[PDB]
Amino acid sequence: IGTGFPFDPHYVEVLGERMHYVDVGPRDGTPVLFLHGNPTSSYLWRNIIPHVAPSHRCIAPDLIGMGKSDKPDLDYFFDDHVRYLDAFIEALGLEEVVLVIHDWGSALGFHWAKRNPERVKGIACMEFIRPIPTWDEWPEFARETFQAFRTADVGRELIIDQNAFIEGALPKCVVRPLTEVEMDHYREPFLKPVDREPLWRFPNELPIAGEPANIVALVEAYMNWLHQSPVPKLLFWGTPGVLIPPAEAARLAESLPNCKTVDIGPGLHYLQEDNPDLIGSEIARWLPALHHH
Ligand SMILES: [Cl-]
Repeated sequence: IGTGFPFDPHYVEVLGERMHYVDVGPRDGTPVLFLHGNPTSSYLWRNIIPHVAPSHRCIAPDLIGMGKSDKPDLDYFFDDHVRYLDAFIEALGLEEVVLVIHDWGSALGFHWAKRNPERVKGIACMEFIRPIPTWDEWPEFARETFQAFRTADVGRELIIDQNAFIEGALPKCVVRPLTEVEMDHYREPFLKPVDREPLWRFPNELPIAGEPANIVALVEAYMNWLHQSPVPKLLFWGTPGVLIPPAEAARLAESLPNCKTVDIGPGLHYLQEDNPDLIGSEIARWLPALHHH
């Protein structure tokens, strides 16, 4: 599994701030927009993009405050990310897209799709955010960790002062061991502790046990949309998974229209780090039949 990031930097000025993005592939078709989550960046897609780029443009932004993007001193609520990504997409003049989404990138992507359904030709998703209505529906192994993350004292100590999301949660949610070169790519945006604000606000935004109410309602709305949308869907899942365990992936295969599921084998949350070649090759194989209108 490759550790390098052989992608030239692109930047666009959005809402006073620069966002970095990968942009490769032909420009005369429907682009594939790759959206990472917490605490990652476009680096997460580095071994998936090469499968798709031969046939399609690949656009992979770094969310504001993350990756190589600028670091405004925001609260980094979900709504901040929505504003920046909405503006990013318009700045690039994107019309129709295919989405490839993960974690908070999936909340952003599904929220954008709900609001722009005529512009989404397909959604490839994995380990995505839906409401977690009670703490018992959160995976046991990660429950006391995320309960501690979601506090103003201990959560800030762990995530901001001690970098626990990068040094702890990220590698704990990859089955194979991450190498130190890979870890240094993930560490680089966050070398200075104060810059870790988005890494703390994100778990505090997760729709768990009814809280925060605004996000629970938003996420319920895009999931209602998704369950009734004919849009083609491609859902990758692993065992045991984290947000989408095997039995829930199977339920989604049945409850989501025009949904193809792909078993990637062992996986927790960052499935792209356990089996990027199957994810990339299956996305590439799925794109052509989405073209026709
Ligand atoms: Cl999170």
